[PDB]
Amino acid sequence: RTTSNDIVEIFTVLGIEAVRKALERELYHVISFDGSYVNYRHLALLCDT
Amino acid sequence: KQRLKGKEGRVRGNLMGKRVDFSARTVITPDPNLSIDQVGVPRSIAANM
Amino acid sequence: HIDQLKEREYNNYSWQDLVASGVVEYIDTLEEETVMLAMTPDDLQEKEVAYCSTYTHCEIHPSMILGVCASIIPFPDHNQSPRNTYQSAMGKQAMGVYITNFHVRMDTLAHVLYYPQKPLVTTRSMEYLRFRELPAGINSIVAIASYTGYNQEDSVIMNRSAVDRGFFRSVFYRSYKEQESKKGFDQEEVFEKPTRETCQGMRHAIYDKLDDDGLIAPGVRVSGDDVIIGKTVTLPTKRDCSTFLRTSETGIVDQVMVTLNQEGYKFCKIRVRSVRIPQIGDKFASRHGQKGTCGIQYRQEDMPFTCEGITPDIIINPHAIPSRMTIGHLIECLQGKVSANKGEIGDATPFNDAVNVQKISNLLSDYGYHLRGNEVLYNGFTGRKITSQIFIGPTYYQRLKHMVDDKIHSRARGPIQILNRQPMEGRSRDGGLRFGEMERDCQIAHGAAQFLRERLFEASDPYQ
Amino acid sequence: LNGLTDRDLCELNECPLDPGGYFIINGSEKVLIAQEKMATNTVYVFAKKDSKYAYTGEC
Amino acid sequence: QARAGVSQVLNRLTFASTLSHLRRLNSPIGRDGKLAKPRQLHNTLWGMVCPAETPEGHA
Amino acid sequence: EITPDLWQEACWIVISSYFDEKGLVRQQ
Amino acid sequence: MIIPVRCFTCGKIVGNKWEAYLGLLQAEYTEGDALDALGLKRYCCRRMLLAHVDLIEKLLNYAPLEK
Amino acid sequence: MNAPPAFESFLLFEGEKKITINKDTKVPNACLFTINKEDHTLGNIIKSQLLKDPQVLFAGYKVPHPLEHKIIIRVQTTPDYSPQEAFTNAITDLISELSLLEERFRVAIKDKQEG
Amino acid sequence: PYANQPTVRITELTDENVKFIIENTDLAVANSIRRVFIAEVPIIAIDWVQIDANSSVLHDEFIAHRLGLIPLTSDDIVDKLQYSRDCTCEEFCPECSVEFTLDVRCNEDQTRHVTSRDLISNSPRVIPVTSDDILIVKLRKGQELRLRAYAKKGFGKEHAKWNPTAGVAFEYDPDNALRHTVYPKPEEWPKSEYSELDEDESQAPYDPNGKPERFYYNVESCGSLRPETIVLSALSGLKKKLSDLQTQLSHEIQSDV
Amino acid sequence: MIYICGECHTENEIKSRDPIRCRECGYRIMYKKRTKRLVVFDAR
Amino acid sequence: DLHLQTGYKVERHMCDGDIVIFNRQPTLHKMSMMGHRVRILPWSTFRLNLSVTTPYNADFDGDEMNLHLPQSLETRAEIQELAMVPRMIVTPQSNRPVMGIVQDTLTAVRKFTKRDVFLERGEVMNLLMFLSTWDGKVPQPAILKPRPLWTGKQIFSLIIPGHINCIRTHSTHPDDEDSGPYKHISPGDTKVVVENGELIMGILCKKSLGTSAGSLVHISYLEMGHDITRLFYSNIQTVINNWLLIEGHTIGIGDSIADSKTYQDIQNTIKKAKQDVIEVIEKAHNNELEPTPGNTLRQTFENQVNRILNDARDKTGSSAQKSLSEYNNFKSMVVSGAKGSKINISQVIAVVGQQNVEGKRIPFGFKHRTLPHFIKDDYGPESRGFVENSYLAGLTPTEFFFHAMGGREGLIDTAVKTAETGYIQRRLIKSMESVM
RNA sequence: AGAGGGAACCCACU
Ligand SMILES: [Mg+2]
Ligand SMILES: [Mg+2]
Ligand SMILES: [Mg+2]
Repeated sequence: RTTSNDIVEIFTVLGIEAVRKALERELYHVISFDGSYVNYRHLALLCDT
Repeated sequence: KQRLKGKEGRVRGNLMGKRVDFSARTVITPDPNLSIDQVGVPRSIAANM
Repeated sequence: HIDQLKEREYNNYSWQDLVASGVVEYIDTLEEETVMLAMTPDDLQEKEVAYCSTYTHCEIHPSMILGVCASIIPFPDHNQSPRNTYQSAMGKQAMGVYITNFHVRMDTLAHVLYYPQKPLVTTRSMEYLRFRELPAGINSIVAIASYTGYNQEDSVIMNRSAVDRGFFRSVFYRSYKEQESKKGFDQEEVFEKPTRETCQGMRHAIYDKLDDDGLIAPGVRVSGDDVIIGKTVTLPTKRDCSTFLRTSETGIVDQVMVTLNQEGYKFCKIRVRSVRIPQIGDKFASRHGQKGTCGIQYRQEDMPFTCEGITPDIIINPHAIPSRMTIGHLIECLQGKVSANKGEIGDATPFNDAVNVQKISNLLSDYGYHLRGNEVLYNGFTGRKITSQIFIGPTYYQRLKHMVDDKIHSRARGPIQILNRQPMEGRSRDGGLRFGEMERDCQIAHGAAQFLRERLFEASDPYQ
Repeated sequence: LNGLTDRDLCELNECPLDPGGYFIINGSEKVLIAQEKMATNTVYVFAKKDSKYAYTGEC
Repeated sequence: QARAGVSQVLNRLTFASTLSHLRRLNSPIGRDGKLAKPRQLHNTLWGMVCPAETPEGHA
Repeated sequence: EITPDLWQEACWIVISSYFDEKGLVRQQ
Repeated sequence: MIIPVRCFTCGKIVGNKWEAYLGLLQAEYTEGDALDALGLKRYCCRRMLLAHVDLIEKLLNYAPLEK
Repeated sequence: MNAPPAFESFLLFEGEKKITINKDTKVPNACLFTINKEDHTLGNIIKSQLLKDPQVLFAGYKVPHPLEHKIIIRVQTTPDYSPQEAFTNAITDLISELSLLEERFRVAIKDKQEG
Repeated sequence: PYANQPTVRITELTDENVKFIIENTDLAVANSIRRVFIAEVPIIAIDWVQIDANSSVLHDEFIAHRLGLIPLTSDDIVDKLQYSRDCTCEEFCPECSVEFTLDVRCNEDQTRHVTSRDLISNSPRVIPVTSDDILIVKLRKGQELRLRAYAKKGFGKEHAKWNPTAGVAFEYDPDNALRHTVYPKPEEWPKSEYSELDEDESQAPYDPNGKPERFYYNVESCGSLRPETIVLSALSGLKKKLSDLQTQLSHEIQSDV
Repeated sequence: MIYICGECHTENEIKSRDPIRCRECGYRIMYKKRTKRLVVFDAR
Repeated sequence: DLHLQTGYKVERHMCDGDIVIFNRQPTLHKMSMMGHRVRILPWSTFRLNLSVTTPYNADFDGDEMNLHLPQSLETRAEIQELAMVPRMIVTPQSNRPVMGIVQDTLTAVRKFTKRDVFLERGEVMNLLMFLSTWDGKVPQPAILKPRPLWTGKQIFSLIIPGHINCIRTHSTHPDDEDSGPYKHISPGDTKVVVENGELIMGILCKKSLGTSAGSLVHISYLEMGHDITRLFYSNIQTVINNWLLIEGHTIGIGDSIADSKTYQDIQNTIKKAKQDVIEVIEKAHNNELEPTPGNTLRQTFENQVNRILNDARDKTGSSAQKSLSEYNNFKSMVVSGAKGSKINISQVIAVVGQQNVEGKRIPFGFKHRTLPHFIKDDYGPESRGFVENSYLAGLTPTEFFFHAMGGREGLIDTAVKTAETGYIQRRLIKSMESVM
């Protein structure tokens, strides 16, 4: 369960799928901190691109 | 190079976006007697277009 | 010192004599860090629990921290500071008699109001800003109510019968300058009436209103694309370089002046006047950051009325007040009602402590009105009483320079640029609106491929 | 227009309430706006973020 | 290389506009540089500069 | 020789004298 | 510039009241007492005379262009 | 530039009919009267006079837009009674009321003046 | 299914206002009467100004506006006059217009007040309410103002200069018995002039079956018409409108049937 | 035609395409006269 | 040259029923350009319904919008079938409606839907004429005797289209009603239940007619379609706006004022807070202050004083909100959700509160003092920017200056963030423009 | 019988 918020180190330590999941988590956190909600499909599409 | 490089160059300012015909612009005012898909248009603009 | 300054005239005792007596001192910012300052000579220097007993200087009045445009706000400490900033911005756009010398000055753009009024609720700083000599705005009976939904968001419902009586009517002045010149040895420009057979390029406009010297006389009605100055340049038989009016002007020639420039050439300036009756879409503002356009105009028979037959000139929506927190607007309304009933001019200096909402309410209750300023209004259309009681009172509003007749624009086809063969830019050049990158992106998200093709290829220039 | 009375200003077709303080250049009224600048002849000490100098004093 | 906007056409729309234009200050910090510290209302502006009168936008 | 009760009159008389002498474009 | 002919609110004639209002103020009436003596009871009609600024006196100071 | 002339609020130009009657197909015994170049002054008084007829089931008026000048009046009556007859009776009734009020006001003026 | 029989009592009758009460009628009829008072009573006002000379400090359309707002005596010939759109006189005729003439030139040193008394008409029946004087413009020495003016017939729907009245006071149910308005604190409100309750109690008890009647009026004239004849003209105009509507409705019934 | 002099306020006959100078005025600014044709104004 | 034959093209003027594209800059999302139908009106302004001003992010304080006229049957059909306003009621960004009931209509809907509102016969007919989808049958009144009286819930049930079933809650709904008794027999009528297209109970507000997921508008769209939802919007606005002429709405001094008991309670709370801050200052100066876990002396001191001041502001705001009557227009505006909030009510009536610059209390711009009027090393609430006066009582000039300093930060942030956000949006779009 | 330019800078609107 130990994780960071640095994208590049998560990438170079764990891999491309893990950094995709981490990027999705960080984007969801920075969006939903304001109490706003966005659909999952847009975040998934951005992270996949 | 300056004719192509930045904003309002040939690419960004004349190809991706450009000034168009058959357009109009004026101040908006409320009208609660109109449906949500209806827009009030002044007679001079409707005569010009 | 106070009595000698009271007898200021016929005694030549003045501010210089006050400073030289050693009672008033100039302090800059650096020296201000080493002084102890007080709001009030006695309210901060009496005997109480000790805060500071080593005061070195005292403020004259704390309301001198405001500038020129912020000194016309009544009760500015009862408002939100962004709204004070917005009013300080919009006070420079308020229309009125800008100078007493306006009949001689041939300024390029000018706006003068028919009936300016000094505010009923004023600040003591206005006397030194000469606001009572050159006012910009009219006191209006303002009722804050939700009447027909045409004042929603920031909009304003106006009284048509008031407007027909001269309410917020104004004149727009524009000046055109034209200078004949000998630019070339064989190129001469002359002021003359153009004739069709002797002029190479003559537009479809009429030249009958001109005189023989090529200048239109004062007192002649002019309209769109008319000719006001006839200037022709010879062709090495003559090319016409006459100037025309702005589109949809529809004015009257006010003054025509002829003179010689520095080079010794003939110089002509023509001023054209146009009246501006307030319309739907004209922008109006309070002294508290409450701006908005005119949503609709109702006649006097349709506007709500009180028991005495008073109908408001202007109805504003109550939704503007709670989020913006401009309570100074309501206090100005209440003080204006008290001042108009009493017969005096209300005082709205910022930090007074001698005026309170309770005191103003107690003063209003003596004149036979409800102490909080509410009144029982009747429906204009049906005559039935309105269940809620409407807050109504006189409030100073201003007319701003932004009118809808200076902003309405439309184009089907017209002039194109020389280089890229796209439509021109601007209202005055009969230009087209821009379909920018964000609009292209929005149409991409729409999926309207042929609409996006027409806007970017067919509505604009096609080529083969 | 220096030192003239209101009657003299009106006879010269000038507004008595006009404050003055501007220039007439080619017939257009031009005003000079004051520009703020750092004061001279005084020692200031600052500190920059990524500069190689820990503390700098300038005059 | 020269500064711009030092001299401006005097605004004659109304008397308050004329007075405020005649009593205007300017900071030569560029509008493209985007920092909150020069634009903030400092404590030292008590009684020297109006705390309310400022343009809206990039300036 | 002190003005404890009436101060508004004295203050605005002083301010009126200042604006009568100096003006509003005095710095320019 | 000049006093309006009618009140903006109710249309009552106030154009003829201005000279008498100035005369009463010269005769040292209170402004409220002068407004009641002129017959103005609605505060709209009262503010029409109370807030008026007569600029035509300043405008007549300049010499006319014509003879 | 788009300001309509002020006489179009009350003047019929060529081509418009003052009143047009259309039946209502949703419910029986209902008609819609469309009155041109009129407003709340006639609409409210006609509606209030129509609400006094016990054989009138529905009566109301509306203005579709304040910028335009027309009224829609929808009248629904009981069977054996027609909305056109109800409208005619209401107008005659209001004319009689106004005539009575006019003559009584004239009598009151003559009583107050020199009496 | 028939009309009420309204009764009217008059309490005050001066040269400037009428105070009268109408009982046993509808709120809609009362509101129709009070809004015909404002916008459906024809008077005579200046609607055509042609200026030959204007050297004053006020411009031509400013002067024309101030002239059009001047009230005129229209007591008896307003019915004899015809609308310009409904009479055979092209441009203006004495049956479709009244001609005014103004000619003032300031030769004297102190300023001359151009008033409504300087307006001169051909017909003796129309006076600009001078049996003080409405100020039009002030003239310096050397200034001149000459013009012609024509007066038409119209009502307050077209323009507010044809409004024959000042503010019209209308009131029903002075003591809130029908509860058409709800006071959150009834003790805080001043009582009306027509209130019939004691000073102790704020409102009348609620009346469940009551309907509005006994409508109170105060019609103030601006001087164009007598306030006694404003009401008579209003009633005649409303009756004429209803009769015209009846004629058109009957013709439509016979046309479609 | 005839123009009005600057501070003389005097009519002077001026020929076209000639320098603008006032008769017994030292002043270089002259104004045009009011038109003789009639203009109709509407009080609304 | 006026002869016309088949195959010719006539460039006629734009008439009623034409389809146009209506756009407002900046164009942040795809509902900023929607298709409208043209209605020709007098005067020189564009007219639009108050519902569609929310996706356009527009207000009528001088805004301008652009009209685009499609020139072919191809693109006219495309705008008609893709970009019409009813087809963009529900956004794909957050699967919720983007247009809702706002302003006067919302504020009057809550009053119309209150339980004690009773309508009589003529008012019922007048309201029923403004229903486009009315079937011409007058419903049975809720009360038949002594006199026929209708209820606003009956008329709004007539407004509701189809057989929509929905359950929402009012904003003033107590949290203990559902747990305890009276769960389905509501005392305050704060539980909205719509069954079979009829409004059984509840008071409508933002939470049922707004732009939130699961709203009445959302369920109406998802169950009936865009045409019926458009008719629903128009009927709501027309009927409620015409009833607002009878009802009335306002704001005034009496809404912003309170009673003397509440005023003395607020003053006592402010006095107690200032005394507590003085005691904390004394503890700090006498070296009796024990730092909180994980902070220095300055941090724990600022945290303690900020906690005291925030608790004081919250307590005064709660007292002020309790002091409001049921006729208070501020409370009506807040409860409807149209405009305003409880902190706005608190700042109007009781205490404006502490002013902050860069998320921090007012800094010493002079040498160890905020202003020359204060004495050196003063950490009290008055010196560092706490405003103890409401807007009604008036901000005292030091409080005015500190409030201006506070508002300048918000103006600066609003001026600054736009360019960075626009650059980010452009980069994202140019990265993912062709993904399909 | 479709005239008829451009660059720079400043101010202002949402
Ligand atoms: Mg919005
Ligand atoms: Mg907005
Ligand atoms: Mg806006």
